[PDB]
Amino acid sequence: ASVYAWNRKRISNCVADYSVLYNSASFSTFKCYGVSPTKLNDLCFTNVYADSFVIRGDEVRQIAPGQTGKIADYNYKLPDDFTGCVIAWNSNNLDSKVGGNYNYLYRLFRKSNLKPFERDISTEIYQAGSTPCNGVEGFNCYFPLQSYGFQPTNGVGYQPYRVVVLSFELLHAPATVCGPKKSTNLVKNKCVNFNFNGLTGTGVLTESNKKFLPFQQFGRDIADTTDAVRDPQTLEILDITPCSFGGVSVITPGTNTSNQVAVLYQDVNCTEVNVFQ
Amino acid sequence: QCVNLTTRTQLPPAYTNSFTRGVYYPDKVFRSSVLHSTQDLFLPFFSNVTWFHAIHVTKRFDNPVLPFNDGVYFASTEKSNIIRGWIFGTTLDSKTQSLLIVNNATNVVIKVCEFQFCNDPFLGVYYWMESEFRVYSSANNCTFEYVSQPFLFKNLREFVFKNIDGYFKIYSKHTPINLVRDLPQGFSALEPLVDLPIGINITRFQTLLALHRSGDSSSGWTAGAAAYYVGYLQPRTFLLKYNENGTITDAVDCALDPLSETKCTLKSFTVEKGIYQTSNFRVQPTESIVRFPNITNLCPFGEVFNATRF
Amino acid sequence: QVQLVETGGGLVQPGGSLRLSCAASGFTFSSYAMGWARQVPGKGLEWVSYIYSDGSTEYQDSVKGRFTISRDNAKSTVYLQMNSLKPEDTAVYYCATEGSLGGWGRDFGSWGQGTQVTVSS
Amino acid sequence: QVQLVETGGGFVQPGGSLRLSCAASGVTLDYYAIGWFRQAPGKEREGVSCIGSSDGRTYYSDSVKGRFTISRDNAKNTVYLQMNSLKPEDTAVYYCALTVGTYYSGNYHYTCSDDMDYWGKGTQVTVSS
Ligand SMILES: *[C@@H]1O[C@H](CO)[C@@H](O[C@@H]2O[C@H](CO)[C@@H](O)[C@H](O)[C@H]2NC(C)=O)[C@H](O)[C@H]1NC(C)=O
Ligand SMILES: *[C@@H]1O[C@H](CO)[C@@H](O)[C@H](O)[C@H]1NC(C)=O
Ligand SMILES: *[C@@H]1O[C@H](CO)[C@@H](O)[C@H](O)[C@H]1NC(C)=O
Ligand SMILES: *[C@@H]1O[C@H](CO)[C@@H](O)[C@H](O)[C@H]1NC(C)=O
Ligand SMILES: *[C@@H]1O[C@H](CO)[C@@H](O)[C@H](O)[C@H]1NC(C)=O
Ligand SMILES: *[C@@H]1O[C@H](CO)[C@@H](O)[C@H](O)[C@H]1NC(C)=O
Ligand SMILES: *[C@@H]1O[C@H](CO)[C@@H](O)[C@H](O)[C@H]1NC(C)=O
Ligand SMILES: *[C@@H]1O[C@H](CO)[C@@H](O)[C@H](O)[C@H]1NC(C)=O
Ligand SMILES: *[C@@H]1O[C@H](CO)[C@@H](O)[C@H](O)[C@H]1NC(C)=O
Ligand SMILES: *[C@@H]1O[C@H](CO)[C@@H](O)[C@H](O)[C@H]1NC(C)=O
Repeated sequence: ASVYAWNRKRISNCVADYSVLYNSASFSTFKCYGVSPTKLNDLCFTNVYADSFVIRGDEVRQIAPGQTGKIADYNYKLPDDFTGCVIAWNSNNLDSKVGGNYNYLYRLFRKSNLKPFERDISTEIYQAGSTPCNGVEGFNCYFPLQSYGFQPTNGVGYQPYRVVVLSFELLHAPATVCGPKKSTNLVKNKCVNFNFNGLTGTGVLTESNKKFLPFQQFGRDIADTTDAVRDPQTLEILDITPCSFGGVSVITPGTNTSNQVAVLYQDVNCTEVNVFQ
Repeated sequence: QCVNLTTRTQLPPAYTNSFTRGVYYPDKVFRSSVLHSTQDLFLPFFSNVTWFHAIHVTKRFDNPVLPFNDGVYFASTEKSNIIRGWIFGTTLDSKTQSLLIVNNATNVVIKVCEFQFCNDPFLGVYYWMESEFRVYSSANNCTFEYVSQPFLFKNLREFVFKNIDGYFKIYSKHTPINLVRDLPQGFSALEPLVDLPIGINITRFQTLLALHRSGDSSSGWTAGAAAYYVGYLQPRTFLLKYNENGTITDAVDCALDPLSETKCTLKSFTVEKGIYQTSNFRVQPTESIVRFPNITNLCPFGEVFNATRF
Repeated sequence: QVQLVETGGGLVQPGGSLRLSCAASGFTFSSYAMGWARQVPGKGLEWVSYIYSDGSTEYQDSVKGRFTISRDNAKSTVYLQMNSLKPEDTAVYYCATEGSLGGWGRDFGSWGQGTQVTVSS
Repeated sequence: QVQLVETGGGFVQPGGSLRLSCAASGVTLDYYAIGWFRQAPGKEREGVSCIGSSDGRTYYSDSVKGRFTISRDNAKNTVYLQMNSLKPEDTAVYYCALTVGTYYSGNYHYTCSDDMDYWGKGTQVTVSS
């Protein structure tokens, strides 16, 4: 749509993959305010609002907090405390029409400026002229909307730019929209430090013959210690065992007798540390 | 559009007893051959719960708007699928987010938004294909929506609805029943079913059922025999016995009997002969008293305020 | 007000190397970040490289490992170097400047004249 | 890539009639608005009359007084404006400009502001007694 009436999209019940969204050739501008443009995936947010439209290439500058101008004052105003990414890419290839595109309109004049995140559906004929304009179009009574008029021949920064402004809003609920949260391959029989779906620990993982119920993920034994975890991907149950810890004890016949010693590693089947079990 | 349904005789509310029922799995943790004590919102054992009938015999078409204080246990003994759905919210008058769960013919729809709910929202099946659906008149700004796979007394359904920490939780269980009425005794734990990140306030809920039609629309209908029971949950501590399979087999209420509380303290179902210090007794104060001395010698405020020579 | 000049465009030999300079004026060059982008005729604009005010540089994956961008604080001039330029890189390169100061990410608020490069042999 | 030529300016005693021409060549806009803006020393530039490319409709200001008439000719791609009963207070420099037209509600609406998309150097007219 044109900027004078910008659609206000809401995305929910899914996961936003902003990594591949960033490293996209077309998107010339990916400016994020208040957040790290790359690291936003680890960040989790509740509702995302998309403010999409088409503007002129020289007006993409005006989408920022605390900026004055035409687009900011009359069409679309970001708040001073705006947090989110403004994404802008040239669409001269599809939106410009030979001979000029008159289907993209913007508000040129208005009685008052705009408060942040506001849309002006009404487009009744403007009246600035101190004489009562009485619903007439003419001098001092010009139509508020003016057309961009894109041509593929126009300047390098006059071409249309499709801009979508994502604002991230948190409600009185925990964040529900997150990023990819990538995983790693699974290793058994060697003790590793692990993060299974938010459960963090360190141990050797093995196949477990115990059978869980479909809904339940992990298991505690007595004294509230995790002993089995369900793999989120393959849905198989893995037993957890802390890898060998123990005490070393030094067996000495006395420095008066000799300096030769034996070492006892306690409770360690030490095909892992003459050797005697 | 929905029309008020007349021809309904008022009868006193009926209550039955929940015989060790309404216990669910409180977490996603497997436990094997252990007795685990958990403190959460449960339905008290041997509690009396409201009973609503649906019988042609009046016609007993009772669908009150029941309070939703902290959680609701909803049982349904049916043989022909009379009741299907639920409507939740705070105002239910298009002024706040309202939850809607419907299972009319093929799927289950879970939608949260404002609806113009009326006094008698129902469903109708002609005589068998579903024909009528009169629940809401509008649906404007909807956040969550879901659908399941299509498909098409002797059945006992048990549900637990909860709403905590911004999440809406549904637990459920299905069980064969061969017995007339009154929620037959037994034990069956409820496995979790869904946890929706809605994050709204639900303080008042309704129920939805499908009526049977074979005279006028507001006069000719068949309720169809069904029974649905509603109870509430409050915070108590329970002692749950986990099988080696990982399932809940028995539970102790920890607050109904002296013996139950003794078991819950000892962390065992079997208690041997003896005397056990089970808890403490305090007689709480029932009044607050202040006895400050006599009040006198007020300030000559009149001199300061009047200040005749201001 | 803000003027951008780019020099270094022209014909490219198989495997040749080119240097582009963008001498900005009318504003503070050190604080603002520079950027380069390319536009193949008949297709939309596609950014090729970016540089930050802290010395950080970003390169598009299709031309990753072949594009070089830096700063000349003595002269406040940004340089774009194409090494082992592929014949399929026939596009018009533009020098861009940040539209503001606050915020993190690429900011292409202004555009220059642009240098056209095509393959001849 | 548009060039404009404005002719018809000069100094003459009050009572004479003048014609202003603003030739336009190399214009790529299918629909555009062309208007005349007067500017005088000690005075601020302001528009007086405008014309439309879509249907030839005209807009008149207080300076027109029902006297100024604009008739764009596609024969020469030049806009001609006639002036009758020039007043001494009207001594100013007339400028012609091109503005992109607006399409809304299936109709072509033309808006003129203080700033024109395109501009050209007009001519100064002096009416001295
Ligand atoms: C001076 O101030 C005193 C303040 O107490 C005035 O007292 C009023 O006394 C009458 C008698 O009962 C009360 O009903 C009024 O409420 C008092 N005034 C106020 C403001 O509450 C007294 O009238 C004032 N003037 C004089 C005559 O000294
Ligand atoms: C994706 O996860 C599902 C379980 O949700 C699993 O069955 C499937 O194997 C996973 N995909 C792949 C490619 O392994
Ligand atoms: C212990 O040390 C003393 C002093 O050197 C020595 O005389 C004695 O033989 C030693 N005894 C043994 C068993 O080594
Ligand atoms: C130590 O590990 C070996 C390797 O399998 C095993 O044969 C032996 O029984 C283990 N010793 C124990 C468990 O005491
Ligand atoms: C049903 O009765 C209530 C009583 O207050 C009324 O407000 C409502 O409009 C009625 N609805 C219909 C459909 O008659
Ligand atoms: C609970 O409901 C039953 C069923 O009607 C009733 O007899 C009893 O008085 C109620 N109250 C208690 C404390 O049991
Ligand atoms: C939905 O609710 C929001 C917040 O109260 C409101 O702004 C919006 O207008 C509502 N939707 C409709 C269609 O009225
Ligand atoms: C729920 O009630 C609390 C208490 O005032 C309020 O802060 C919150 O906004 C309410 N949430 C909804 C969704 O109405
Ligand atoms: C699970 O339960 C069934 C029936 O109660 C039983 O036969 C089976 O042995 C149990 N599982 C295990 C691992 O014992
Ligand atoms: C307060 O004064 C009253 C006089 O009316 C007297 O009867 C009473 O005993 C006094 N109380 C105390 C606590 O002094």
